[PDB]
Amino acid sequence: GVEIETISPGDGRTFPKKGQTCVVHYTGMLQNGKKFDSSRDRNKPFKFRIGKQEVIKGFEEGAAQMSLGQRAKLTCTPDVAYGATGHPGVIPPNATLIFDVELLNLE
Amino acid sequence: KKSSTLQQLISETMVRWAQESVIEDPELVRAMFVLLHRQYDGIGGLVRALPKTYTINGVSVEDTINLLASLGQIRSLLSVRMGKEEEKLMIRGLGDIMNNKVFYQHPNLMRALGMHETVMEVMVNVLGGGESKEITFPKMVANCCRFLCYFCRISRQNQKAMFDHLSYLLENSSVGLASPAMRGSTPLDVAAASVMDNNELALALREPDLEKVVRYLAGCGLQSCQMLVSKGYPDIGWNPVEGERYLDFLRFAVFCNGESVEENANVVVRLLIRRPECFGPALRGEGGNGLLAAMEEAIKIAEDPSRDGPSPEEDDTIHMGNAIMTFYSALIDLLGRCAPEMHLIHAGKGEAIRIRSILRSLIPLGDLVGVISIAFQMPTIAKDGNVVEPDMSAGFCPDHKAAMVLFLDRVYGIEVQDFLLHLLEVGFLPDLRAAASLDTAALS
Amino acid sequence: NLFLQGYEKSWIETEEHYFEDKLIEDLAKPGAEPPEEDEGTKRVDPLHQLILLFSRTALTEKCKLEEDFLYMAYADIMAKSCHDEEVKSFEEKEMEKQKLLYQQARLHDRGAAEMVLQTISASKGETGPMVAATLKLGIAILNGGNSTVQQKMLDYLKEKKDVGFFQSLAGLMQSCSVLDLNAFERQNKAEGLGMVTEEGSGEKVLQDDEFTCDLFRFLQLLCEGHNSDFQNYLRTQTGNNTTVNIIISTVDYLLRVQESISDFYWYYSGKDVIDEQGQRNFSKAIQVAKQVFNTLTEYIQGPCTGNQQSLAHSRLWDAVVGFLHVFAHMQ
Amino acid sequence: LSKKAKASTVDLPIESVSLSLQDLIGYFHPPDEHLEHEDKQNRLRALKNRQNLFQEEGMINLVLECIDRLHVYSSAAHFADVAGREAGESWKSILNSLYELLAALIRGNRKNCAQFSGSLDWLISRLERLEASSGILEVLHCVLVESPEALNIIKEGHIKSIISLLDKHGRNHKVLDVLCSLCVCHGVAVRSNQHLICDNLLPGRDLLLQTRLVNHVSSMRPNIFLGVSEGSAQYKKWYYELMVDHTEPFVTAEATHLRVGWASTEGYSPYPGGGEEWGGNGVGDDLFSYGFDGLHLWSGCIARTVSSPNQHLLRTDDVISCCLDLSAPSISFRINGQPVQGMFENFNIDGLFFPVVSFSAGIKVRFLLGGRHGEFKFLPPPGYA
Amino acid sequence: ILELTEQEELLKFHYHTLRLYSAVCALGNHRVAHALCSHVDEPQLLYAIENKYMPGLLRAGYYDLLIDIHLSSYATARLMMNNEYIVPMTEETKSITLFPDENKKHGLPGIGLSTSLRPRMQFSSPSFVSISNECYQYSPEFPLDILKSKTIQMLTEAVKEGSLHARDPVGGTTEFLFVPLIKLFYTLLIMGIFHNEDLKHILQLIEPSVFKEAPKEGLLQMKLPEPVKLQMCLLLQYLCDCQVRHRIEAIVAFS
Repeated sequence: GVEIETISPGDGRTFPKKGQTCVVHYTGMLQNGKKFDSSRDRNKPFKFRIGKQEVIKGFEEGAAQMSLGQRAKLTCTPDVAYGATGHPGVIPPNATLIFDVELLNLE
Repeated sequence: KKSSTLQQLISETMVRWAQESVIEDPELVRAMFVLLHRQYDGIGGLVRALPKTYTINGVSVEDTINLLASLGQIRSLLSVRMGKEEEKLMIRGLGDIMNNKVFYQHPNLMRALGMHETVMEVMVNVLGGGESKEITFPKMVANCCRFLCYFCRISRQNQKAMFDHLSYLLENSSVGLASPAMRGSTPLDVAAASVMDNNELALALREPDLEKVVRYLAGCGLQSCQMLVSKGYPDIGWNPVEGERYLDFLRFAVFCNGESVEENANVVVRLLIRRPECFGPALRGEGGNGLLAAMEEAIKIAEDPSRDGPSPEEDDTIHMGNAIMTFYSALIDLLGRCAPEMHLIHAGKGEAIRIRSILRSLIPLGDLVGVISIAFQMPTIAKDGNVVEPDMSAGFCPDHKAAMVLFLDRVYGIEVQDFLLHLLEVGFLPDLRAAASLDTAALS
Repeated sequence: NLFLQGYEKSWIETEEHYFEDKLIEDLAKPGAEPPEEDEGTKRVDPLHQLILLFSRTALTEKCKLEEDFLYMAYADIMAKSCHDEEVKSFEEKEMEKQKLLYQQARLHDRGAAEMVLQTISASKGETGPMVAATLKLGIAILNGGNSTVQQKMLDYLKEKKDVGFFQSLAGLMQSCSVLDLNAFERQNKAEGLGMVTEEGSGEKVLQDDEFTCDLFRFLQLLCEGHNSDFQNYLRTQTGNNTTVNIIISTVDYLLRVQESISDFYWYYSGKDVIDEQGQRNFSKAIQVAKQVFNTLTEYIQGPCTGNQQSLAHSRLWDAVVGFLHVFAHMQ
Repeated sequence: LSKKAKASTVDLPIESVSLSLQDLIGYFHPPDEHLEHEDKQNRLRALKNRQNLFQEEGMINLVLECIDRLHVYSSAAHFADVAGREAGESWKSILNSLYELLAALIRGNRKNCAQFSGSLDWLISRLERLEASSGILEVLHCVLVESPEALNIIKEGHIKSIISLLDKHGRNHKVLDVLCSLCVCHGVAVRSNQHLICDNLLPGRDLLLQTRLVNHVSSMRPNIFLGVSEGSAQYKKWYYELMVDHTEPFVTAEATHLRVGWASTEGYSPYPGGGEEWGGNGVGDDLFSYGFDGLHLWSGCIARTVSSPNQHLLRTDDVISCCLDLSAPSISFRINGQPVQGMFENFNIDGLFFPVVSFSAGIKVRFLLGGRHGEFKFLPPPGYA
Repeated sequence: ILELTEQEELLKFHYHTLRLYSAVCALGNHRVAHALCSHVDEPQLLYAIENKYMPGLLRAGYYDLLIDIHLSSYATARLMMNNEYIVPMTEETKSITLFPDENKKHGLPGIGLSTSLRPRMQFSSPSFVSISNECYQYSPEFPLDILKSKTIQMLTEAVKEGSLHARDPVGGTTEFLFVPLIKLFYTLLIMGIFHNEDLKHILQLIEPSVFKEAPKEGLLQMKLPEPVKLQMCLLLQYLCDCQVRHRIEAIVAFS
């Protein structure tokens, strides 16, 4: 249960697969509008692999649906991202997460 | 005009600031003057740094780095408050330190990095937090005591470094003596390991240190254990489990490397004879039945389940009989080790002859012979073909007679041919016959 | 590693250099006072500021005298600055006395005697490195019988209404050690067994002989020059609510030292030859007894009838009759 | 009074209590700061001895009993009704003085703050009450600073109560100071307290002030002032175009701002209304401006997504055409000649209107106003001038 | 936030909020530091460090928060591991000498080949989309080269601006201008980020004549307040410690 809204189109032909690392700049904000994470702020592109359950499920599904060079907005329901426990001190319980993600490169 | 050196520049600027302004900050004044003193006493930096300088081969760089990281974690956990997660963290960190090989290979580095007093301070914090409410975090103390005992066993100089904390360890010797499965991991065990098999430290050991242990033993003989009666154990008058642990330390203090330290033996015998309640109710002498009578009485308690267990392993089912028996064996062993050597009696030393006469007054020969005469029950093959194994943690054990024999040969001595064959016939030949009947492989 | 330790002990520790007088003079120099226009009272010099810091730290109420490395270092520097050292002529002797007086002025003009009293009072009768350093500094500033320093110390005590100074003195004097024949026998048995010596000095017998000598040298220099008023104050503190008789404490310690020496001689009575370690112990105990006797003599000299009566009614006679037997058989 | 004795029969020494409380506070007042060090030390010693004697005589429990007997009454009017006027009048003053006296008797004494540890729990139970919050906070602060033992007793139920105190009574820095003292005492950090404070205060983002780096936003407008009124000679339909020559999606940590549309002025004043002169506010961040970003329609600082062929944020070589009809209030856009499926209608038409573009940094856009000042790559809709 | 210069209540409340942020992550609470990285961001810290119209109290609070969240743990470990010199027996250790050349002129403190073992620098990425929780160990990651260059440039500006004795110090007072900056410089120096040319430049700033490579008044002579003098004393103490360690390594090399 992740909705993808294309802020900017990508090449549209290349999609993430098995075992291929995704390099993305993402900006995550709560549904009220408050920002909690930004890899662009850290100036380090985030790297992760599909299918290893290292990232949250909403982010993983959104990146899988994404295409190379595409910029899109990801809306993650509480169940698909952090559940009801929440992230201690960062994400309140039962919070919807909105991400602005750009698929920079695939390695 | 130009200082041209850091020392000259600092020496000029400190005095310049001090004479320029009346410094209102005591911390600023202290920092200025300590910096000036460091500039002037240049050799003092080397004098302080050389003791803390250690050199290692290139092969040990990686494991030295690992041990340094572990020590950094342990040291940094001091600045935080004692808790569940911190206990887990220092347990893991002290395990790593033991597992590292440089802990064995370079004891001098271990002592120079000052790990022993760090563990000492951690134990002090844990044992001081809530002294009234018994002990909190009983695993912090066990791990710390095990680590310090191992540090003692690593090197002889480590024992000398540990011996300076004897007073506080003896003050806190009553932490975990009663609870079994903690054996070898109490502060009393750390003290015993510090004074273990070191004639220098045994001789340097003072008299008040022995007096403290003597008072603890007297209190333990007068009163009963509180936690045992709280857990449901029958309330006898005295405390064998506590008494035995204290007796072991006295044994280690008086006896070292096969030869009996006369100075530490005379003081101990005088103190335990000034306070005779240390000898147990049987040997107390205001109507006690006697050593042998208490021996068979503890046999009786050992067979009876009600008197042995609490009746609402050896720690949950502390066998009161075996505890009494081990206490008496430890007392007998301590007295026999405190007995003087044969060469002093040949020389005719009045004090040695006196101590031997007092010891023979404490222990009659007949009681020794009777306790030696008491025999064992041996395992037998059951009808299915399994040898039933009587648990010796709840029964009379050969180590109990070992102390009897040691006292017999060191105090009374076997000087008479008739006495030799009499004692042999009554007690030793049956034991040899039993061992011979245990010769079959399955039974062996 | 062995070479590093040996190099330290043999060269770095033995290296010696004399900077104390230069450092103290440079700190005492009032720098550019006209350039710093205070438009008021004279500005405190850096040495005076250091002394004020230490005095305030001493006067701060604490249950124990916490060890201070800065104090143990700078007090030693000041103490060596006071002394800074073939019959010298009269001119040489007077020139040295004047220079000693000037060097002692460079300190007690800035308020060092009050600090020395305060640290001893805050020590609460616990022997330690701070007490040893304070006693050494007091000896340095009072050496030769400094009347000005004696007057400053007595005035400070009488003004301050303090019993803690005398209580701490009594505690330290009680804590002073004597010959321990049991420790000597244990140490000798170690070498007889053949164990490697731990400390070459073997100072377990007569644990602190430099500290005791410094303490009684301080108690003697306090009355040096027949300071009758200060002797009377030491015997009975008039203004103070509770008084302590250091005069009787001194003879009690003298009796203890006499008993220790008598026992040690008795242990060497049968033996034909005195061992080198025993000769060392006798030398140390003789120095201690010599200093105690000199302190008593300085208490007594000048017709101080009160001290003469107190010692007459005390147990001085037992100590004297014991030393007489020791001298008669020893010689 | 509680057992309902006659008010005249009741002997309540109201004035003497207040004056003796003032005297006791003066007696336990800490030494002032001018003083020479030795005199200040003597005064501190005297205060220590006074506190020790008072606690050894058990003067803390008596004060606690008085505080409880005063707290049984809810308000100064309820006490004024049960007791006399004047007891009601001085009830608040006596309670505050008693709390101040307790703080004075506990302050700076490690033992007093240690035997107050048992009663600490009862003290924090009345923290929410308005007539005792400040005194209770002062007493709790003194106890937490001095005694490392009370911190063990302090639990989650007390930390959450202290946080609810900040939530209810407002932004007060003394609550924050107490929370800081709960973390580290005498150089020792309590991990449990740190974790509880963090996980119970930070995630809400509703009490502590929130911070962010915001790009500066400026606005460009032409001279034209477009207004409509009855019996006035102004054409009600207008059209203009904006084309983006170049823009950078991320010139910094945050996204580039680029909004185009119309804005209105309050009244006939030429000064734009409803928006701050400077900051990160652009077109559509108030009810006086109407903006378009390529994906959303902006008005009143609230954005709604609008569908269009090949939806994209405004980028290089994008042409935006804006239409304003003052006859029937309606603002419509067309991106690259394709109409966006939304419009702003039924807005206020009292003031004057004008085109406006809002941007932050790294843009390159050009106004196409038609005629000599520009030309229209896409033909204006019929009627629109 | 620059409007808080005239809003006192908000200024005090935010300063105490910053102090609470420091306290919750004090003494190496790495998980709390990661949590606080979400609330106070790296660009916000990097802007508050440089902005000259920063209020003094908030400026000091932000410097302290940056030090606590990103640098305090490693600084503390590397500091209390200071008085122990564990030097390996390597060839680069043998190469060490007391003096750079025949001339018995002391080299500048800090420069040289120091082979003594010191703790290892490690940092974790402060992300919140990853489910991996092992990253809570180790303090969060921060650019120690951007921070280094910014600290050097800001100190260089402050040295020349303070000597003119203007009436508008950054933060409103000389203490507010200097104490946080010198504290951050001291933390960076203790952690050892500065190397070679950075050390040369920053020692020239401290004192040009003494640290000459072969009127402009340094901080030691710019007539500093008492806290700034205390920080200068700390820096000089660290320099003396570096000289002592170099001496120890040279002795081991001879050994």
